[PDB]
Amino acid sequence: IKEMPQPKTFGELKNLPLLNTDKPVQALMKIADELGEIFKFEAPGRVTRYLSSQRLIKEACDESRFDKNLSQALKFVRDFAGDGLFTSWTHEKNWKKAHNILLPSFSQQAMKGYHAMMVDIAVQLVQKWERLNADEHIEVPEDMTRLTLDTIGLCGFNYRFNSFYRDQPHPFITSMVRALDEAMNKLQRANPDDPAYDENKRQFQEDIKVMNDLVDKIIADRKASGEQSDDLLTHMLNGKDPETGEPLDDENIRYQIITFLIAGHEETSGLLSFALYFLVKNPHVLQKAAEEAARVLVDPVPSYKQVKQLKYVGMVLNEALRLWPTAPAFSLYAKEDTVLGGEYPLEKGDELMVLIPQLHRDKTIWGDDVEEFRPERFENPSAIPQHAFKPFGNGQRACIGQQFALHEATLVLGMMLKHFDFEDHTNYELDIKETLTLKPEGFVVKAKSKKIPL
Amino acid sequence: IKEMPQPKTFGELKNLPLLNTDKPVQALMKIADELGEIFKFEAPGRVTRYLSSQRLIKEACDESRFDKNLSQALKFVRDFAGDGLFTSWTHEKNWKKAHNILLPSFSQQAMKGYHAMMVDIAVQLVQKWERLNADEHIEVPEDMTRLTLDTIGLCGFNYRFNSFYRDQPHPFITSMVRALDEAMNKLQRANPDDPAYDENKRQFQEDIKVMNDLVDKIIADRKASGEQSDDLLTHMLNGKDPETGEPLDDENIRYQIITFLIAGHEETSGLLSFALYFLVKNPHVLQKAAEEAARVLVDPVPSYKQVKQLKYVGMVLNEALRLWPTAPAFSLYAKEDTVLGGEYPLEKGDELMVLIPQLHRDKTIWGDDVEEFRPERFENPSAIPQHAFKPFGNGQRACIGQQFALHEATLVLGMMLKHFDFEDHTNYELDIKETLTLKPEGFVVKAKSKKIPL
Ligand code: HEM
Ligand code: HEM
Repeated sequence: IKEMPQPKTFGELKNLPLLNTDKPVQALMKIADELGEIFKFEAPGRVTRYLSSQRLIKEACDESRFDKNLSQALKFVRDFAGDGLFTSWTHEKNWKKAHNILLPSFSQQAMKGYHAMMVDIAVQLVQKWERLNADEHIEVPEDMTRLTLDTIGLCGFNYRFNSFYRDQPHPFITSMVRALDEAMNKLQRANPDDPAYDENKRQFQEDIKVMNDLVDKIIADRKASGEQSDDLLTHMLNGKDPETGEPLDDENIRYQIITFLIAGHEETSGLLSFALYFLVKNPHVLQKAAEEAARVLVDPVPSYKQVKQLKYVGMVLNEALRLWPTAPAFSLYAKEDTVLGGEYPLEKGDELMVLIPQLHRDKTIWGDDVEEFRPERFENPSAIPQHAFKPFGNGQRACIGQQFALHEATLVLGMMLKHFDFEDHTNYELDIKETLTLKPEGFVVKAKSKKIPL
Repeated sequence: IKEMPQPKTFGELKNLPLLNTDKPVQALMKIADELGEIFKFEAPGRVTRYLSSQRLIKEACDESRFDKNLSQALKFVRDFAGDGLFTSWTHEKNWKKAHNILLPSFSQQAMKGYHAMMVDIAVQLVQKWERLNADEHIEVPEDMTRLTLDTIGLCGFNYRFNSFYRDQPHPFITSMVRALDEAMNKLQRANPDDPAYDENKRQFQEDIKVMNDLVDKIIADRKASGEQSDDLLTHMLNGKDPETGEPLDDENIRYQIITFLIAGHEETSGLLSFALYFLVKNPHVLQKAAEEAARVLVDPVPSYKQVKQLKYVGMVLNEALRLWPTAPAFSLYAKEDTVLGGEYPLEKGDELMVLIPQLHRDKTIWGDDVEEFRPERFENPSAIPQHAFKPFGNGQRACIGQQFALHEATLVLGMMLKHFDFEDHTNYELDIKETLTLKPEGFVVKAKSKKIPL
């Protein structure tokens, strides 16, 4: 039985001011590097324990002992994502109901049905880059975010955000980004009741209304027309939970749609942006990936089956997720009093946070070369020990969108590698911006077209 | 679309008399040198196409298109190795079950637990060499086989073959060697049902009985005693497949044990033998390796972490596997009608053989200096083209023992290089003996002790 370390405190604010940064996950990573596999983090009225080792995280991932917790961040996101899958407690009726309805809509098999819509947006991206002038560059996370948001709009509810037709965001996205920003900013405030925050609060309510109005309108429009499409919305309007026999109500559908849009905008674009960063920094890898894309993607546009053959491209994506998991943390609570790791007593209800970037850097698992970008670590997926690699979370509360995200990312990276050579013309210095997700802020490249027609 | 070449035929026996040699792999390598990257090889009732270029092998390694085939050789080995992992089809229930149960036992993590038992045998080898008198030499494949067999016996099922205490093999080994010899010789026989071979069949049955008797007794004895070891047998007796929830039955366990014993006796001893051959033939490389061993192995016996630090020794082992892969071929079948390399049409079920020593000599990958021994080729795995280097096979049917073999070989080669200087006193001319594996027959060296304690 041992006492847990704790980072530096600030009197009555305890550890809370350590989150007063633009880069809180990176701060927590540095604390983990200093304090080790577990540390206590206290704010007024709450305690969290941050886990960094596979030894401890493997136990936390035992679903008979620990369940998903809504972290303070998720509780704030729940003000606009409601009881959608991501911001639901496992024990809420609407979690299991929506899970049972949507799970078939997100299978590997269901991706055959989304593939054409994914290709539509991917073609838009390739065409944009083909149309750049010689003196121009690509704003990577900006174009990746255009792609990933539009893809989930089209596949999700047959709505075109038309992000490649715009400098600034669609108004809906302006409101979503600002709502996510407020949710994340609230985490740092010592007195959130201060009237200095009244304008933030009003703007938050306005942004929620904008989001709800577009989504609610689309749902109502779809029901009135009776049209049947290949999108998640059709599946949600027709679906019945085999357990309750109930369909999702229109309010719940709206929350799911908002949830999917957030995942597309945030984590998926991050993955792509980091994958391109690691490629341009590791030209042997980029050559190997480009060779695969060239030999596999023999047709003007990729088929579903061809995307499945892009093994090395998938390895690149996994190794990007290892170093910079774009959903960097998830929270758990103890279902009963218990002891973690033979050493750390927990009371029922105690909160754990899994710090995924640190798990992915556990030298006990990965070796001493943890900071190196080496996709060949993933050559033989059989080799990865259990609960060592968790970029999509854990168990029944793992990411429902994992197949969608990897299919999209594999397809897009494949097409990018087929159609262009890339140059890190600025020798970009990695600068990671934190929202809900992580992204390489300011990352720019030049593309030289290989002149291969679509 | 092209006709593929074929070597010389013998009327109705087709190509089969080309295998009527005690060095068939070397014969097939010369055929590849003459005919190029693919050739058809026909025997009465079977056709297989031998591939030698990375260009075609990178396609053959696509698991969506090709699966592991039991070559005629593996079909004969299956008479004593059963539906163990090596001689199973991917679609047999027992393949996936055993695979799921045994993967954690063969992980890089599990090697921490075998390390002490590997050290035990490695110290026996070092001590034997320390005890030679001035005018004596080392019989290299003989001693390496003593070591590798004993290591898997001890780590596999807490059984000591005590090979360092014997000139003549343990009776179990006599039988296993003679069963492997029968299996391989049967390949060359045009009329296997000639009574000329009835003595061979009776001996084959007696040898299988000898092998089964020891292994079934060991399993029974372990179950009776109830004892709990750090060995594969313990994990196989207590393990349950996560998928089916079932344990392995005793028959299957016995096949797994027999399989592991074969791999230790054969391929692993070949690797160490060729590694020492290359080192004594390349004294600058030997020196660089010896310097690394001296810098890293600072304790009387190596720790697990010190072995992981022997990076150049690992590269030496990879460069030995490049030139003389001790499992020199594996077989695949086409899961569907398909076209290989845009040129060679295949029907569902058609067989391919990957001729690994020829793949590893592809000058388009390795460059002009392909016959040179240069460990530095392996400094960066990302610089190696996809599917260029396949000594442990491919995909989900790759060698489960790879981490074991490389840990053992790195350990032993490290300790050899720390404790002794080596002399190629006879200017040995490489003569490769073929069984299931390749070994340098008659390879002898003299060792001069550095007089460093254990
Ligand atoms: C690379 C991209 C993605 C990453 C890294 C990622 C990561 C995660 C993680 C870690 C969780 C677990 C959260 C927790 O335990 O609190 C999760 C849940 C979820 N993700 Fe993703 N995600 C990605 C893309 C997506 C996409 C594209 C969608 C939908 C279109 C999606 C929908 C969801 C949903 C609905 C859940 C909640 C599932 C449940 O608990 O029932 N995600 N995601
Ligand atoms: C103690 C050492 C070893 C053990 C216990 C071992 C075990 C095995 C097993 C059980 C398989 C079948 C895996 C499956 O299909 O699920 C296998 C395949 C293989 N092993 Fe090993 N092995 C060892 C050492 C080696 C070495 C040193 C080499 C080569 C230098 C090697 C080369 C291979 C190859 C090429 C295959 C694939 C066979 C094919 O596709 O038909 N093995 N090994």
